[PDB]
Amino acid sequence: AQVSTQKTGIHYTNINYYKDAASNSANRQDFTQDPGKFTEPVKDIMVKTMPALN
Amino acid sequence: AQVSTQKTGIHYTNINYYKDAASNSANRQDFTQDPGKFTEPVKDIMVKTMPALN
Amino acid sequence: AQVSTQKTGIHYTNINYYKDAASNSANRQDFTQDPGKFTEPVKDIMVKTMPALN
Amino acid sequence: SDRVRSITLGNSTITTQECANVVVGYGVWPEYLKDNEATAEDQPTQPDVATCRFYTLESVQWMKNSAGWWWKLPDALSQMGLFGQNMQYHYLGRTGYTIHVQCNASKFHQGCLLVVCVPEAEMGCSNLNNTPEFSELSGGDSARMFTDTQVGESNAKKVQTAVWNAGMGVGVGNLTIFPHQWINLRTNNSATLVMPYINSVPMDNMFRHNNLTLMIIPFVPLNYSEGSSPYVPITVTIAPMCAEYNGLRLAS
Amino acid sequence: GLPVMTTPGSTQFLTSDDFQSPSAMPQFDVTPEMQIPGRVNNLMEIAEVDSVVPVNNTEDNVSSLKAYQIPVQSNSDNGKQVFGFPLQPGANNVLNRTLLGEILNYYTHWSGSIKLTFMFCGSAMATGKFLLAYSPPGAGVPKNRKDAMLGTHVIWDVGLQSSCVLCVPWISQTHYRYVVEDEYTAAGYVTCWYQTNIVVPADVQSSCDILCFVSACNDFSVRMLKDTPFIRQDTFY
Amino acid sequence: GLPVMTTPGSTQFLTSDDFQSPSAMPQFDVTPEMQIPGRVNNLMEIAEVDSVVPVNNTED
Amino acid sequence: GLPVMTTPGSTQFLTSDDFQSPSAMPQFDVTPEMQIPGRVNNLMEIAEVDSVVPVNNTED
Amino acid sequence: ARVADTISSRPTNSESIPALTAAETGHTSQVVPSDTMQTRHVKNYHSRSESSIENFLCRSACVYYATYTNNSKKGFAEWVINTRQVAQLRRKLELFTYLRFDLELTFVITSAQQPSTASSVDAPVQTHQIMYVPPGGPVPTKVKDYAWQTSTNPSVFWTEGNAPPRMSIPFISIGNAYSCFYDGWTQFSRNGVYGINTLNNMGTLYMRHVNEAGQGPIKSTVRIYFKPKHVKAWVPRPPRLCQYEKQKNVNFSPIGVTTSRTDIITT
Amino acid sequence: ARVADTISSRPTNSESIPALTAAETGHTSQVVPSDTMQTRHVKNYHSRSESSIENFLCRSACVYYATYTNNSKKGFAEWVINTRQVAQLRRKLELFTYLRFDLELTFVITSAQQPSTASSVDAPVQTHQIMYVPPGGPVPTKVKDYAWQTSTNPSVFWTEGNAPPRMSIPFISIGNAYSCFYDGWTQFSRNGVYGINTLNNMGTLYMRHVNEAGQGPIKSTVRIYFKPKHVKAWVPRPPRLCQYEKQKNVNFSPIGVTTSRTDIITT
Amino acid sequence: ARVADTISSRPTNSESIPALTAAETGHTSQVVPSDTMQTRHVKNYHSRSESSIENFLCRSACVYYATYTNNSKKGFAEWVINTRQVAQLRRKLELFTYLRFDLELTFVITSAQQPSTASSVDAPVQTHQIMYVPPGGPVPTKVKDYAWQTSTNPSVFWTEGNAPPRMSIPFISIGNAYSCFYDGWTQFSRNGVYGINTLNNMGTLYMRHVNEAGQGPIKSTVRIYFKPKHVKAWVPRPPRLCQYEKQKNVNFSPIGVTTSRTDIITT
Ligand SMILES: CCCCCCCCCCCCCCCC(=O)O
Ligand SMILES: CCCCCCCCCCCCCCCC(=O)O
Ligand SMILES: CCCCCCCCCCCCCCCC(=O)O
Repeated sequence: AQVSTQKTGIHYTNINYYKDAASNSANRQDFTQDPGKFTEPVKDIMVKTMPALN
Repeated sequence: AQVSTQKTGIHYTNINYYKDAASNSANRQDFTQDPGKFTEPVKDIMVKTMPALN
Repeated sequence: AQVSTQKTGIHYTNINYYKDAASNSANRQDFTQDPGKFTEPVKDIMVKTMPALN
Repeated sequence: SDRVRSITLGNSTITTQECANVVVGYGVWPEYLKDNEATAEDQPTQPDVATCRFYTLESVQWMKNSAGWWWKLPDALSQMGLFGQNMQYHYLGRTGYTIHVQCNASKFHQGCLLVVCVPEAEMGCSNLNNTPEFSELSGGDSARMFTDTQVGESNAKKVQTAVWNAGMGVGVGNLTIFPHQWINLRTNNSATLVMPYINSVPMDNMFRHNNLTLMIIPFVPLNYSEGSSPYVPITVTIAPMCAEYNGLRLAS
Repeated sequence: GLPVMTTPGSTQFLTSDDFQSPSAMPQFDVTPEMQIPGRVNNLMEIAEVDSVVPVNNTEDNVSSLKAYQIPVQSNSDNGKQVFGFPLQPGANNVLNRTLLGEILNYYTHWSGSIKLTFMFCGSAMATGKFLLAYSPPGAGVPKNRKDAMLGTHVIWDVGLQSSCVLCVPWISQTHYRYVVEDEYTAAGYVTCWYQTNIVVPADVQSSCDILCFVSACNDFSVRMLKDTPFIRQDTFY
Repeated sequence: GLPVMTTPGSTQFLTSDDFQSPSAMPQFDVTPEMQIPGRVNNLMEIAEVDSVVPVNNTED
Repeated sequence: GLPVMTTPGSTQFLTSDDFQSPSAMPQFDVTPEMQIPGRVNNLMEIAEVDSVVPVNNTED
Repeated sequence: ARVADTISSRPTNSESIPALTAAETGHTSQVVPSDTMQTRHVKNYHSRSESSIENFLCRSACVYYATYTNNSKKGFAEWVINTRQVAQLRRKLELFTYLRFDLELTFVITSAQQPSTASSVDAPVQTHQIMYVPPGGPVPTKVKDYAWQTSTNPSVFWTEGNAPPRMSIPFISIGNAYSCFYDGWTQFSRNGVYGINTLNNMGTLYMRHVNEAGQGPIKSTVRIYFKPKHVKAWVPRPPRLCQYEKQKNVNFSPIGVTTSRTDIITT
Repeated sequence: ARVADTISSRPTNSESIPALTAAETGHTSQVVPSDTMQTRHVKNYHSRSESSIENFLCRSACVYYATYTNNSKKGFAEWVINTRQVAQLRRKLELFTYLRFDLELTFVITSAQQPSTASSVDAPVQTHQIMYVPPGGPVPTKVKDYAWQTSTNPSVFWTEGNAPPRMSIPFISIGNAYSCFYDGWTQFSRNGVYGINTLNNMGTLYMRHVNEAGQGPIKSTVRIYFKPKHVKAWVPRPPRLCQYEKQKNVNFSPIGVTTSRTDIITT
Repeated sequence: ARVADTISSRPTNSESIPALTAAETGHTSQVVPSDTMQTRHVKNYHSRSESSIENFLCRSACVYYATYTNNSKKGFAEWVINTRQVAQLRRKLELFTYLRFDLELTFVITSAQQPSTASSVDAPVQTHQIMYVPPGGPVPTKVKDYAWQTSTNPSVFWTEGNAPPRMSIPFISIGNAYSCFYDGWTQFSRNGVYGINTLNNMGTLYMRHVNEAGQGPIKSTVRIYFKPKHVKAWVPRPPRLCQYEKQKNVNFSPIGVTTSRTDIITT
């Protein structure tokens, strides 16, 4: 039995009943961010206060 | 599992099953009173046995 | 969870699910006797082997 | 002696020799906005001596056949000094208030007034289909008055100003659930209420929303004998408290 | 396949149930809470606030502010009655519509004491003394000041302090009382008489007025929530 | 979704059952108990009290 | 035979529910995962990228 | 709750008199049969578990049944709640003077087809609503009424073909116990209503169809069942001899104490 | 939540005046009845548990009911979500100025047979769909429409003859609390709409039959029930005296404060 | 997943230039509004929980619906499994290039009565069978066929009037992810089929009545719902502007980028 944290703005219990991992519920609580691979895909890093081209 | 006190004039058990806190049951046992903010909203405190105006 | 004794001529388990004490099951196992308040409601006690009036 | 007060705010002072206590809102004193409740993210303006001072509105005459008066509170101070100039250049704002109603008469007069402060006092119309237009709902530091009769349905956009329904469809005797005081000419001379900021949002626009209403209703009418002074005025004095603004733009 | 067995009370909709239900919008971020002044936790904090009582109905003062004023004169005799009404806080039309009498019309049982505050809104040179009495049931209504002084009374002397409180105690054979009108659970009568006269100087008006207030003590409680009979509907708005 | 299976005896009303049911008036304060004289706990205390017997029926 | 009682909301299809269901192909071996470049975890990473704005609509 | 067992005894010749007593004292004799004759030792294993007040009264009993028709102007049913219209539960509860219990309520709803005149009559599943109005509230006057909004009155909904509806009721009273008998009036002048009708104020129960009359009338019938739980009882009472005649009072016609036989020595 | 108990008292002759006060301060007197008369010690066991905001508001109340017909061109129902078309829930929620709660939604669906003309009418079990569209999305224009694909709008399906459908809704708002009263306009020029209609934007709810019209028309009716959970409340308010007339505003006709009696001394 | 909070700032006069940048590098500027103006400290409690890929895609969406008649020669339905016949799920899945998820499948089955000619038509409860054939197996050619023996093909049975049937499907693929777009052919000679039809091989789904045609025809309709679970996504993509025209390819008719206005300074 897994005890998790129950998103608010208190806990709950979860037991798995079936033998296959495709039978479980949705994840719904995997909050992970990596915006840098789309917004800054450059080779040399760029400091904000410095000019872009020297 | 939460064990609470079961209002009389004896305990009971409660488990949460869902991931959101809006899915729980009602509170129904939060007894709190503060009548002074409506009945005595004055600046200087007034003793009962003393006169109101001196 | 309450474990009781299960009347015979072996145990069982009982959990309460609701918040009010009027929602429980019946008692059914409160065996108490006091027949003396109806059969001998006299002031001075009466021994069986002695006569009633002296 | 509890009968004397002295209130000092900016360059103005009120002195009273015959008074009841001071009613403080819902037990809360006015204060500035905290960092946990803020949503607008630029720096606010706090003038704090040029706006937080006593402004006096006009005076009304208490007659014998007098029914009541009301004021919408962030609207009478819309042309008063530097308070009404910050409202025109900014988009947001929050304010607490201090109200001082004052009326004096001799020991040979009688009468009683109820001075309440109603948050979100939405009013009704005399024609059952429309809503009242802006010129009847409020005035620029001038009282709108109730009447002892009922406004007919032949008018289109006018407020229903029957006193015993208080303009809102409720009982007038139950208005004492709001923070209030009484003025009894037998014993009292003034009334002082301190109100904090009450809204469902941390800041609001002060030109599309009136969030307070001050009503003065005579329960016992004014009476005197022959020879006494027939002219009795009522004067209201309001001071903003802990005011701040956000969102500079053009003058509107 | 765990073996189960379904009991009576299945697939029913009881409107006062206490269950969990699945959310229709999963993983929602609500707006954070703010400190708004004036939070109500119990309905008894509303009922413990004074409210003006319309003792002066009299068939033409109900569409006026004159229903709240109690007339007081200077008499040529002694021992006259000012007002009087039975103590029924949810069925009598005097205390029906007040702030205490509207919370009671949502419930069925009530229990506790009741405060009654009287204010003299006259001139500052007028005097007077009054008698504020309460009579438990069993007999009728008192018709004299001699009969009304035998109950629970207070003598009010009008001076600089302009208010007085008559605290109606809880005298009952049971623990609770019915809100609707019921002769088994009656509560009695509240009257008011002249103790002395209203003596006034020259060039002062003789006719004064008295206001009345009502609230509840700190032992008041209610029970058995129901609907109110004070609203109608015919079609949807 | 726990897998369950319903047995015979479901959706029946046996008049001497022993179950729990949801309350229709939640959070009710009952009147406190009082000491009334003469509490009956068993029906055999009633049957152990003397009673006059009509041995003389005889049709009139 | 455990005694149970069914509540409202039974035998309904709410399209945003979160339950378990039995698998139709038991003991299946999925293809192992590969490192593909450019994984999206949140939709806000897409919205934080510049995009050219058509300010010059003007009917033609 | 085992009963007492038998004690062995011997022949006696003594001064002690267990059989002689005096019934004039209002005191029932406490003699066992091992005082009047020679007995053997017998271990009793019998129990008094089935005669308790918790076991005697905690069974379901029918109290009322009412009917209401679909295709009818003002077709709905009402009932003022009491326990004095049936003869079997009234005799069980009136063995005591004061009672105090919780309640369990169960409804049994049926339906029947009325002789309509149209062809191809086929109706969907019926839904019923049962509303409880505490004393003082607003009552329905017809079927399409605003009073069925049930904002604070408790009600229940049920679709035909399932388990019967059930709910619990706590000890709702103004006094400290329910009273089966009241020897007094409701007025202080001792006029008018005399008896148990001065204490009965429990509310009214309303019943209706939620569906519309499609193409054929339908007549339904509800049945109400009471079941006391957590019972306390005080001051027992003789059982009723005569037959009940009314509901509000205890009026009767006199009857003999038993049935007769032909002689005093007839076995 | 026990109430305060009574304290015994003695005869007094002193300078302290509990009964004399001044109501001009806006301050309710805090006198107990053990200050004006001689009392005894009484232990109170009463509780204020049934008058809490969590107990006063957490009951199911009907807010709307709408109908839609099977054999009809464009036969479906819509409703813009508000709490101002019924008279009993509107008076309960308008005792406060600001409210904040979660929600519980329940639907009650019935059906009725319409007077068709064919012989041997026999229809299978009916299935209904209830769709929720947040403000800004696409709306259905007919029954066979692409907008019922419910790719991201939440919907529910239900077959007739089961338990009613139920779901939960969190505190969906833009501000920090719901507002029952709004004293202002929506335009900065102070024209047009004045009142609570400037804050109401909650969406629309759609209802339809999923089956096809086989051989006979069928008219259904849904009923919607609201139940607030996890309630907070601020700034209480006097109750409404006059009767409600419209939905968008607070317009009324004036009425007296109470009903009348014949004298001031009439008991 | 809390968002970043605001930092207080001061008036500056310096060499650092946050506002000046170069967008020619393909690099989005990382300026916050506390660099261009004076701000206050604000603690943000907002979360990005509702915009995750697990929350954006895990909802049920209709993909197909088909009909089949009882009283018909060869009355049964088939469907080749794809996600490109609906317009709302196709636009949501084509924001990415590669996807990988599990599946949840739900069916909604209704029925309707057809205009028969006999009298006293009364049919029992209907039972349906839904069969899944992986590519390469034997397919049914009629209703009474040997291919419905379902010895190793998974199938499901369902009786009308209950909860809808539901089952789970794992990530069934030959590659490492599903592909929404394929820029290539299926032949090495670069002829014939070009596009996403070269990768679609998922099977066929069959539907039939298990009962017999008793005395009246019955027309049923099934509806299929998809719900992706355990989602991973790669390489985002611009959303579709034009309307979809076919299923196999991405052919369109050209359209403007937005709608027009009357001037460049029109507000
Ligand atoms: C749908 C909810 C229905 C609620 C029904 C509540 C019925 C109240 C029960 C009252 C018990 C009556 C006991 C006998 C009274 C007496 O003997 O004086
Ligand atoms: C099938 C899902 C249905 C979803 C229904 C969601 C309805 C939203 C509820 C809004 C609450 C309205 C509260 C009152 C608003 C106000 O007073 O201003
Ligand atoms: C009764 C059992 C039914 C079994 C149904 C299995 C259906 C297989 C699902 C295939 C997922 C298709 C995903 C999209 C394919 C693609 O985009 O190329």
